[PDB]
Amino acid sequence: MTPHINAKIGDFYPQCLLCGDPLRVSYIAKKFLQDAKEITNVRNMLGFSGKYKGRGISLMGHGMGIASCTIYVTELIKTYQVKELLRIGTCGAISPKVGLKDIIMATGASTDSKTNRVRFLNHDLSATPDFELSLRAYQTAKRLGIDLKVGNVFSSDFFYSFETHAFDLMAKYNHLAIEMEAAGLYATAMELNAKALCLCSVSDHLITKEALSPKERVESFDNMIILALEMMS
Amino acid sequence: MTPHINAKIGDFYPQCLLCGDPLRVSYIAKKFLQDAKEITNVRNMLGFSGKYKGRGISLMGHGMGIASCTIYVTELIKTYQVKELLRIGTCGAISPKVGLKDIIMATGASTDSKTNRVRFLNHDLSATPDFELSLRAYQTAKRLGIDLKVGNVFSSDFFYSFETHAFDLMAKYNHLAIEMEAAGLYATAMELNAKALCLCSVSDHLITKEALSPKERVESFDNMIILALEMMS
Amino acid sequence: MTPHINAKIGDFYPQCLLCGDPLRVSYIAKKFLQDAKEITNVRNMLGFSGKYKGRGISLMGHGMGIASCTIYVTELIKTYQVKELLRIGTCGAISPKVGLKDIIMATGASTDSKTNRVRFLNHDLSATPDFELSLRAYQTAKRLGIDLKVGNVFSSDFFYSFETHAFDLMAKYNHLAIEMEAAGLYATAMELNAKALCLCSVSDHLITKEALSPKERVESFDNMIILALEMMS
Amino acid sequence: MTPHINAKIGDFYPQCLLCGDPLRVSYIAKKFLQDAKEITNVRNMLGFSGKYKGRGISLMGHGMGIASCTIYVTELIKTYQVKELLRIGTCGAISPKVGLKDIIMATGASTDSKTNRVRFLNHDLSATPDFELSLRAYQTAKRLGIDLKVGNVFSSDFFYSFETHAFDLMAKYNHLAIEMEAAGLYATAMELNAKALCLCSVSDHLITKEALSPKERVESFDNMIILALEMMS
Amino acid sequence: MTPHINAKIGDFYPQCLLCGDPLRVSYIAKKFLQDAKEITNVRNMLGFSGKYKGRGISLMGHGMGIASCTIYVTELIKTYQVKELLRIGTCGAISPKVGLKDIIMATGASTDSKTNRVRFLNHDLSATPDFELSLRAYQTAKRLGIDLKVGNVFSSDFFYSFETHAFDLMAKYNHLAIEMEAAGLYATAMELNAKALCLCSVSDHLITKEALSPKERVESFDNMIILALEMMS
Amino acid sequence: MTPHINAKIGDFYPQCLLCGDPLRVSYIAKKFLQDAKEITNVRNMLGFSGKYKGRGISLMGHGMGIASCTIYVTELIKTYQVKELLRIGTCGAISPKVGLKDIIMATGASTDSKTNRVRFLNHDLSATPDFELSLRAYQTAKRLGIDLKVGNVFSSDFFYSFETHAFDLMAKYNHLAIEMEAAGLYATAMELNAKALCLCSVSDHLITKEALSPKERVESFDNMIILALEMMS
Repeated sequence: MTPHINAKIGDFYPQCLLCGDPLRVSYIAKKFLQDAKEITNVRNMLGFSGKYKGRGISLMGHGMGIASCTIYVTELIKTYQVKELLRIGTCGAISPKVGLKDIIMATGASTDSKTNRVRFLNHDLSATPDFELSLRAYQTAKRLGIDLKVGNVFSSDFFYSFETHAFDLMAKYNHLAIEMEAAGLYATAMELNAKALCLCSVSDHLITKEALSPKERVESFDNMIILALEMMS
Repeated sequence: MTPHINAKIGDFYPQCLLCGDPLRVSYIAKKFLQDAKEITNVRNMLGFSGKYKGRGISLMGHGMGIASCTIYVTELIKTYQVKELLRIGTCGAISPKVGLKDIIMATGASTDSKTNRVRFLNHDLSATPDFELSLRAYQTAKRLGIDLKVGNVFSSDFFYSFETHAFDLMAKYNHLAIEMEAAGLYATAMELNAKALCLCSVSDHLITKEALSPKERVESFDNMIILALEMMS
Repeated sequence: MTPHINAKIGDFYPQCLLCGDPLRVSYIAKKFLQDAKEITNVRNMLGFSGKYKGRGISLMGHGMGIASCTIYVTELIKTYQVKELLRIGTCGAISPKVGLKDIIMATGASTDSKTNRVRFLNHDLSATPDFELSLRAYQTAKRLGIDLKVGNVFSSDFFYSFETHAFDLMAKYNHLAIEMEAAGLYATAMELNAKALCLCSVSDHLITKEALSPKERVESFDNMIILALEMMS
Repeated sequence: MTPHINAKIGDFYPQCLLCGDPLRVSYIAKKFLQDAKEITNVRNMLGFSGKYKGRGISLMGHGMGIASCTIYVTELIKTYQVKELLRIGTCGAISPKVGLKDIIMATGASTDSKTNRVRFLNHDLSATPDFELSLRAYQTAKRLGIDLKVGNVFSSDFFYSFETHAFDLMAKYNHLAIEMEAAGLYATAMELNAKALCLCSVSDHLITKEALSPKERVESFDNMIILALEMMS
Repeated sequence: MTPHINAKIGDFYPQCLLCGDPLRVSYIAKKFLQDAKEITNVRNMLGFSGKYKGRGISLMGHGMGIASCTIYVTELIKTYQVKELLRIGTCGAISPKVGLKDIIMATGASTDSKTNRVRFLNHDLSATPDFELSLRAYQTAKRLGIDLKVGNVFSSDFFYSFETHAFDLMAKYNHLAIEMEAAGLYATAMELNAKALCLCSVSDHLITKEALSPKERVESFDNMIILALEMMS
Repeated sequence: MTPHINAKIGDFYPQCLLCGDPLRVSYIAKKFLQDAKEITNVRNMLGFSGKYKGRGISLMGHGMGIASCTIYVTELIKTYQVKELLRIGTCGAISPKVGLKDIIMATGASTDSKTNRVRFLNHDLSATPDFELSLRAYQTAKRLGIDLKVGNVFSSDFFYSFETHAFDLMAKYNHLAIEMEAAGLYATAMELNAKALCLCSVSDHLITKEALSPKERVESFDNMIILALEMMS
C-alpha cells in the first residue's frame, strides 16, 4: 500500500510506539504484548499490532536518521491513519543534569539538519511534541515512580560528530542528550496535524565516555518501554 | 546597576511577570498588587514589586522585538537574580484552531530572527519554555476554568510582514499566532538556566479579520492577568 | 491612528529626530524647543513637535533593537509623512580612534540581524544613509566646531554579545562602534524612499570598559543634540 | 565491535557492495556469492562475505538517507578497514535523458542536506566518486553491453519532496535522477580516503509517474548486480 | 613581483584610477596623461603611471567580477603601497532616475556574492566607500558642473542575471544600477585601511532597454575620467 | 554581437581551449596552431582560431574568478555555439601528492562562491565535468606518457585566502589544489547542456611554498597544452 510498509490499511492501531531498531520493536512485542502479529516487514523494518494488558497498541521500526524517520512517520499518518506516535529510542548524554540509565522526555528537538529550513520558509521551526502527550508521560512516570528527566534533545545528522567541541554549549542550552530522529518525528507530526512525543534512554555518554553493546540497546530499557505502554494504555 | 534598569540589587522578587508595554505593566501594579512600588524607569520602561495574596511578585516591561526583550531578560536574570519569568501579551492569531479571547500557551517559539543561529552554532535551536512552568499554567487554568490553547507561536522581527503569504504554512505547522518576543525570552532563559513561559491572548485574527472591541480587550487581558498571578502565588 | 503612535496625521514636522530612549526625546523637547507639544505616548514611547530657532521639528522615541526601530520608522514615514529622519542615539566603541562621548556618523550599518536578508532576496543589502543628510551633518559639524567621527557601525541584535572575540575584526573593517538600530533605520528608509541618517554618541567603551550611568545617557550629549537641530535648519 | 555492526575485524573483505535494503543484500548473497556467510545483523541490517569468481567480496545494507548511510560507511572504513565501496540502488528519474530500466553512474551527487556544509567549512563540497572506480564501471559496462547513463544525481533528505516544482531545474543542471544516499557515501569516502561509486537503476519516473512492476524491478536490478560484481572481481 | 602585476615596488603613485577594462586604462593614459609609462601588463592587464596637470597619478585595470577586482586591489595596497583607489567603471541602470551616460557615485555596494560573508563573520557587511573621497567627488563634480547621481549599486557575480524579476526590488531599495566589482573594491579597502570610491557611468539601461553601441563606449565616459583626474589633482 | 566578444558568428570552432590568461592563449596560438587568426580582442581578452594537425581548434581567454569565467563561457556557448570547452589553467597545490607544474584533472570543483546556491535552489550543486571529456583526457594522457593527477579542486573567490587554516581539511577531502574558475565553468556548462572539463597546472605550492613568475605561468606548461590539443583531435 506504500513503498516502505506492507501492512493492510487498518492493520495499525491509532496509537503507535516507534523505535529506530526493528529488533527492539520485536523484543517489545515478545516481552510485553499478547496476541501480537507482525504486520509489516519491508526492508526488514518490522511493525506489529497486539494487546498490552488487554489494550490495542501498534509498534513500528523507523530506521536511523531524520530522513528515515520521516519516511515511516509520513506513511503511518497519511496511509495507516495513525494518530498518536511515541518514539522510545536511545541517546548520547552531553549534560551534567543527566546520568546513565536516565529516561529523557524531549520537550524540544534542536537540529543540525536542513530539513526544517526546507519545510519552513528557511526560518527556524521550533520542533516540539504534542503537549497532551508530554503531560500524559509526566503523570504516568510519576504514578510509576520513574524519575523522568525533561528538556531539549539535539537531533543530529551525525552519529560520529564533527562538533564535539560544541557539546558543552548544547548542554548549557538545556540539551540533555543527542539522538538522530526527534526533530524529524516532531516536524512531520506538525506538518500532518498528528500527536507526537519522543522519550529516550541514556545508554551512552559522549563526554565520559561509556557505550552499551548492540544486545544491551535491545534489552536494557524496560522501564522506558513500560512507561510508553502505560501512557498509551 | 545596568544601563537599562535602575533598580537596587534586591528590589526584584524571584518571580516576575513581563509585558511588552510598560503601561500594561503599570496597569497591573495599580490594579492587582498590594504595596506596589515602582522599582525602575530607565527609558520609561517601568517595573514594580508588590504582593499578590501574600506572595511577593515583580513586574517588568520588555519593549518590542527579540532584541529588546533579550536585553531586559538578561539583566533581570544576571543582575537582579530573577529565576522565573512569565510573559503575558496579545497576539495575532493565524490558525483556525483558535479564536478571539482564547489564551495560547506557547510550547515552542519559531522565528525569522537570526539570533538563535548566532547563539547556537548556526544550527536550529528549538526555543521552548520550562516544563514545570507550563505544567503550572495548565493546572492553574484547569482550576480557573480556562481552556488553554496549546501550540507554537512564531516570533517575528517584523510587525509589518513581508511574508503574509506564508501565514497558512505557519498555521499548518501548529503556529497558532504571531508575536515578536517569545523566541528571545525562551532562548535567553535556556542560556541562563532560568524558567520561562509565554501566554498570549487572542485579540485579533489575522486571517478571519476578527477583532475584539476596546472594552472586551480590557476584560480578556484581565482574565490572562488573573491566570498569571494565580500561577505565581 | 497606528497601534504604536497616537498622534494626529499632521502632528509631525517633515523633519524628525529619533532616539531609542523616549526620555532623551523628552529632555530635548524641554531644553531645546519652544512651544514643544507632546504628540504621542503609546507604550510610554513619547514624541514631540515644536520650534528650534523658529523652525518646526519633531522628536520621536523608537525603542531598542531593529524590530522596534522598524515599527516606528515605518509608521512615521507611511502614516505621518516624515521625510527626513535623524537618529541621534548611543553606541559602544570598539575602536581606539574614538573615546567616551565622541560623536560618530554611520556611513554604513552592518548587521547580524536576518531582517535585511528577509527584505532583500537573501542577498547582502548594504544599509546606508541618505548622502545629502550625511553631507549636511559633516558641513554642520565643521561650522559648529564639533569633531565628528565618520565610519561604519555594526547594528546588533545583542547588547550583551556572544561574539566579543570578533570586535577586533569589526574594528579592522572600519566599524567604530556597535549599536542596535541603524541598519533597521536605513533599510526602512531605503524601502520607503525616505532620507535617513544615524549619529551616535559613545556611551560604552568596549576597550576601556568605561560605561555611562542611565542619567548620563540622557544628559551628556548636548553637542550631538545641537548638531542634529542645526542640520535640520 | 561497533554499535551498528557486530562483525569481527577481518570479517569484511576490503571491497564491499552496498544496498539500502538488507533483504536485497540477502538476495545478492544467496544468488551470486559463493560460500556466502552472514557476518552482521544488528538492527536487522544484514552484511555478508563470500566469493565472486574467486575474489573475496563483502555486502552491507545501509538503510535509508544520508545519516543512516554515513553511519554504516564510517564504521566499515574506520573499524572494518573497507577500502572500496560500491553502492547500487534504485532512483526516480527526473530527466528526459533517461528512462525506466536505465542504469546511472553518478559522477556527482548534489544535495539538499546540510551534512556537507557541516563537514566542509559551510562551503559547497562537490561530492564525487573515485575516478578509477568510475573508469572501471564504464569499461565493465561496455564489455557487458550495458548502455550506462552518466551524470549527477540529487541526494535528498526527502522521499516525499516539498520541491517537486524544482525537478525540471535539477534536470536542466544534469541531474538524471533523485535518490537519498549518494552525497553521504561520497562525502564520507572523501573524508576517510576511501574509494566509492554509486550506480542506480531507474525504477520510477518522477515526471511521467511511470513505474516498473515488482517483477520488472528485480529483473533490471539483476543487470546492475552483475555490473557491480564484474567490476569488483 | 606578484603573480598578477610585474611592476617594480615604487612604480605606482599612491593615487590610482581603476577600470575593469585595461583598454580604457590605455585610452586614459594616451589621451589625458603626460609622460605616461606602461608599468605592468601581466595577463594583458595594463597599468600606467603618468602626470595630470603636474601631479603623479597611476591607472590600473582590474578585470570583471569581485574576485578579479579583489586580486588587483589587494596587490596594489599590500605590495605597491597604493593609498587612494578610485574606480571609474561602467554599469547597467535599473532606476528611472538615471539615464544612459549618467555618472553614479556608489555610497553603498550590495551584493549576491558570498565574499563579504566569508570576510565578515557570516554577517552582513555594509560595503561603503571612504567618506572623504565621496565628499571630494561631490565637491569636484559641483565645481566642474557635473550632475553626480548618488545611491547604492548592486554588485553581482552574474552579468547574465537569473533574478531579472528582482531589478524592481533592487531599485525600490535605492540601487541605481548593477555592476560587478564595487562591493569587492570596498570590502578590500575596508580590510586593508585604504581609501576607496566607486564611480560608474551608465552604459546599458536595463529598464528602458537602451544601450550605448561599441563605437561610442570609447569616448563616451570622458566626464567620469576628467572628474576622477580632477579629484586626484 | 556581445559586449565582451567581438568575433563574428561562426568564427569559433566547436571545440575551444580556455585559459584565464589571454597571453597564454596568445602563446598557444603562435607556438602550436597553424594559420592562427586573432578573432576577438574586447578588453584585451584575446581569442583565436587555427588548426592543429589540420583540425580546427579555438582558444579563448576567460579572465580570473568565477564571475569573469561565467561571462565568457556563457557567451561562447550561447552566441558562438561552442560545444566542448577545455580549461587549461593554473592552480595552487594544497596536497603533498602533487608538485609544482603537475597537471591536475578536476573531477569536481568545490567552492566558497554563492553562485551555485543562487543557481540551484539554495542547495548544494555538485559541480562536475562532462564524463566523456574526462575519459578522453585520461586516455590521451596515457598515449602521451603524461602523468595526470585526478581529484577535486576548490574554486575560491579568493586568491589571498582568509581560511589558510582550512587547507589541510580541503586536502583531507581530496582537494588537490585551489583555483578560481572551475566551479563556474562546470555550473555554466551544466546549465547550458555543454561539455566542459578543467585541467590545471600547479603554479603555486601553498604547502612547500613554491611560486612561478608571471612569465613561467605562460611558458612552463607545454605538456598540458599538448594534452589539450591532442584530446581535441
